[PDB]
Amino acid sequence: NSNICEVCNKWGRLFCCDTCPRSFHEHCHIPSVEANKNPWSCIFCRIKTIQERCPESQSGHQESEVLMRQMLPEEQLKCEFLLLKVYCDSKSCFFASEPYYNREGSQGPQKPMWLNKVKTSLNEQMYTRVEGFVQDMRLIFHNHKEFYREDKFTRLGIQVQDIFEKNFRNIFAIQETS
Ligand SMILES: [Zn+2]
Ligand SMILES: [Zn+2]
Ligand SMILES: [Zn+2]
Repeated sequence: NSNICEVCNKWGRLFCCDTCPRSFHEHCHIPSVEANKNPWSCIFCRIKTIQERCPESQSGHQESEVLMRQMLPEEQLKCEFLLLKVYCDSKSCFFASEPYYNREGSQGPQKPMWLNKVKTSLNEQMYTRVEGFVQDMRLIFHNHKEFYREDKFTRLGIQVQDIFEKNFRNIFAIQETS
């Protein structure tokens, strides 16, 4: 196994996957590393199994159809994995915890949103369709763009949004386009 967490790239108290060489801090894995279960298989491995069981699941899809899917167990997992892929980028630090807004010339968003809030909402099964999860993820970055206006810090929102969107297209096998 690796000797650093796959998500935050730090050492510490790590749980090792039985079917691949990745390792995780307990609360870095999503869902949080399960208490018992020997063997244990990480989210990467679980996602690969879905693909392997249904190879056709990698054929192109329309985003509109994906968003209307109900949050059954496999879509729950996919959203968990997509959230984890965002936390994998160090720039997610800026969007992890609850923000506050006091900048001359700007007003805070009407509906603040942050990664840990999305993580809790997934854990508590609050989303009934993929659309709910995707809307809250895109809201994170849209709120940031609007608030930071012409400050160069706006770029951090563009950057992390691009990681989300690339991963969304990959995990949900969105049909490639020009
Ligand atoms: Zn970690
Ligand atoms: Zn694994
Ligand atoms: Zn099949």
